[PDB]
Amino acid sequence: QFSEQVNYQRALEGELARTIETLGPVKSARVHLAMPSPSASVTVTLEPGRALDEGQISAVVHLVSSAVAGLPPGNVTLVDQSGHLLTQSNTSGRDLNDAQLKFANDVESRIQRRIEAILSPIVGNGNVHAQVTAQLDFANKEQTEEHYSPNGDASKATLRSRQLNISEQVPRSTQRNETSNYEVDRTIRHTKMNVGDIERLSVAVVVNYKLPLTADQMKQIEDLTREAMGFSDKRGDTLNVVNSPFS
Amino acid sequence: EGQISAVVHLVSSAVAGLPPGNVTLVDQSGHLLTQSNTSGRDLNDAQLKFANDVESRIQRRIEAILSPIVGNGNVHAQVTAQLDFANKEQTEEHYSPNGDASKATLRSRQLNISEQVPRSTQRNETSNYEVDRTIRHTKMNVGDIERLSVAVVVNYKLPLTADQMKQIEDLTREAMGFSDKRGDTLNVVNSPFS
Amino acid sequence: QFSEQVNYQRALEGELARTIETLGPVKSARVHLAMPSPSASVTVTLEPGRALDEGQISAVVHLVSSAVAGLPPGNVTLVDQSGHLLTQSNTSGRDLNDAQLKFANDVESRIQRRIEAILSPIVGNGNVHAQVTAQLDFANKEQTEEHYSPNGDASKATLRSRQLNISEQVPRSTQRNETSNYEVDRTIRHTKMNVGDIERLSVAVVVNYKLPLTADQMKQIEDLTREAMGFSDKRGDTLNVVNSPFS
Amino acid sequence: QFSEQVNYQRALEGELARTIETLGPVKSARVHLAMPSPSASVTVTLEPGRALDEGQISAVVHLVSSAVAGLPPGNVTLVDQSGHLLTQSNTSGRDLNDAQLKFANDVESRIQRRIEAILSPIVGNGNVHAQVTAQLDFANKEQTEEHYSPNGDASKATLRSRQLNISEQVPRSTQRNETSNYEVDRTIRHTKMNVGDIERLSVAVVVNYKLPLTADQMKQIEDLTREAMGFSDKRGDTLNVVNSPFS
Repeated sequence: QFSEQVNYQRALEGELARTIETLGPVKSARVHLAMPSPSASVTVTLEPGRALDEGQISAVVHLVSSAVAGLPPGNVTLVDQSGHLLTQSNTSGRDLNDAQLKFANDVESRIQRRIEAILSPIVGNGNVHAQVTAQLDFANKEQTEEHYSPNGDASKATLRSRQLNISEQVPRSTQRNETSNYEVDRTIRHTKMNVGDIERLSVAVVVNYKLPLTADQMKQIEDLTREAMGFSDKRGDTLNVVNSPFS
Repeated sequence: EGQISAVVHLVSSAVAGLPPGNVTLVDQSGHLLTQSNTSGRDLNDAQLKFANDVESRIQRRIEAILSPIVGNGNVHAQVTAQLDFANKEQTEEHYSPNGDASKATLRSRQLNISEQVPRSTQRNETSNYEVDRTIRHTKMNVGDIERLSVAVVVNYKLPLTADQMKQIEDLTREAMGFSDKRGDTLNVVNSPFS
Repeated sequence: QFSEQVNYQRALEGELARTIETLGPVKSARVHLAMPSPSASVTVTLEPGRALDEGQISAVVHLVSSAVAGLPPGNVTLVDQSGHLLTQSNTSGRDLNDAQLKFANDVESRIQRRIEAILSPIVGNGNVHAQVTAQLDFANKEQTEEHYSPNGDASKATLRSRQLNISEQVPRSTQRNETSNYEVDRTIRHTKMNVGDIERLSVAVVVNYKLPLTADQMKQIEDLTREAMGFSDKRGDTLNVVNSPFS
Repeated sequence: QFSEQVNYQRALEGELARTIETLGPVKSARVHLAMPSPSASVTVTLEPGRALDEGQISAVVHLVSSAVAGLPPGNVTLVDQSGHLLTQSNTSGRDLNDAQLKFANDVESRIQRRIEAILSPIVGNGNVHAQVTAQLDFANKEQTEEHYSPNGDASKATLRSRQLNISEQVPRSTQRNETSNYEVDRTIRHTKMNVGDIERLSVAVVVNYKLPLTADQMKQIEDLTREAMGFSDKRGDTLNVVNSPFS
């Protein structure tokens, strides 16, 4: 039973390793598995002078994680042929806290390309530079509202039961007992907020001279950038465009 | 799609140690053609590819309805979509009011009425009701458009007439899916290109 | 028992790999399966200078997911011959998130072909362009009404029981006890709404000159496009047709 | 016992593949089975220059689903020799949202052929074009009414029991107790609505000139198309026919 699994695993590691070796810029691979919690460790030797991209690491990460039962993608350790632990998923002090910096760079880069793509037709191919700083909200945030409609008015209340006793002796000894049971309107919203939204944007744009651009043209440049940000005074976004001769 | 990877490998290999995933190919009118993805969670940034897809479709739509009017390359549009990626369930539960006796539905009714005539009257009245009840349960869509901001530049020919700029604004407003409920914003400017 | 399953699976992987190799732009395949959740990892080697499209991957994804017992199509990882992890359901996230974009594109494309097919007889084969933006409702939505008919009128109430005691002493000490049990009319509607309906349409149509078309002819063009939309003021659909000379 | 079933299934797949190969425009098949839910994945290689139609897929779909115990036709994945996932029920991602577009296209196409077949005798073989937009109701919808006939009149009530005590002392101390138990008429309708009905139709028809057609002839053309739609003011159908010279 034990010697069965060892030979089984020893042939599967060789099988899978030979298939990943035949993958272009990989001169040799060397996958080790931990089958008994599990895990795996691949040691690819890339072809001289190439490098697997970031989403090209997930190719191999999923090629081993899925060809093995129960092996998640977070335990696979990718190593170059000269150290270089390429999957920061391994080095775990935080390992997640700085995926936020790559994510924030992606958000800022898209807003930056958008501003530089809408102003390059007006002012020139290289006469504008923009830098965007995005403050992002990475807090996990759940919310449960539970609203009830008021039934204080009798012309919009909904009765389930009503016991109304009214006595009157005439020295006028009156009496009025009144039990009322209500059915109430109830809304229940449950929101699980998005991790990674934009709290605030600050954008700085410099446009070159041609001569100072006219104040009309500077006003319309500001309006286009304001529309290419997704500018919102609710978020408290800030925009500053200056006109200055380049070097 | 396969003709960008031609160039992607044509630049990644002619340079020592330069992988193909850091190379950014851009046309002469925006169009980040390289589909890129990042790591760490792999969830938080599938949203950036999704938001880019939404904005790209609205952008092609505006550039396909205005390119017949102003010219093949005399218009550029950039779209920024704020999207709602919150998971959101909702359960309403409405009841119709039965305060009027001419629209209430009784299940039971016990009405005792005594009267001694020194006029000692009495009126006990138990009432049980059947109530109308609507129960809506909505599970909202993750990935809708909260708001759109669109900027369009159109080239000169000469300044286009204010009439022609007004109709360009109306067509782009219809190609956005413009809605004042969402608080969409549109700005079209006419400016000579370079 | 152990060696049975390994040899069975090792031969089953070869069988399946050879069937996918015979698929056109596939010079060689290499499917690995994991079954003791299951999963599988294919590493296809496409013919030199070709690329399987995205929906042509689902062909193979279902061709492998179904030929193996209990393996859903979301666990199969397809990789090209140069990294390129083509299956992007790797996430725990948003692959269904953009099947909605393909769906919205299909809705808009049909309305667009319909407008360009009803106006091309009038204005010309290429003298009209239409773009359609469909806002679609992808919320899952159930509803349960429960209506009751009012029985406040005695001439339309339905009694099950009725105990009517009437005493009268004549100094006129009267009394009238009255218990009433009712049978009530009850409608119960249960609706499970459609995911993918059209909330709103905005259509922009440009028609070429010939010369400005007459205002009569433009009015009737507006009516035909309005009928090819499925225009409804309840949805708040918007239509704008402009006449402008092309380039 | 295990190796028995594997050899059985491995030989049965060859049996089934050879019988479907003998089916005209099919040069070779390759059925794989999975049974320990089941499912199957066939990869037919059609004869050079042919293509199995849509209802010609159900031929093979049922030829494999039934020759294997417990495999419904929705789990069989048919793939050509060049991708082409021919079965659409085996798709990844909601599997459904766009079978509604094909259905709506089928409904609209039939009404369109019907209008162009009733007007082609009058105006000419190609002097009329019609486009139909059908809004369809794809909501699942159940309903349960439960009606009762009113028994407030004593000349149409049905008594089960009746206890009527009448006392009278004569100073006239009368008394009248009356318990009544009723049998009530009861209708219970349970409707499960149709998924795919037509909520509303909008039809646009253009008819060519000959010269403007007479207003008499245009009125009768409008009436025939109104009868070829299945026009209904309850649905809020809309029809617009215009007469305009073609190009």
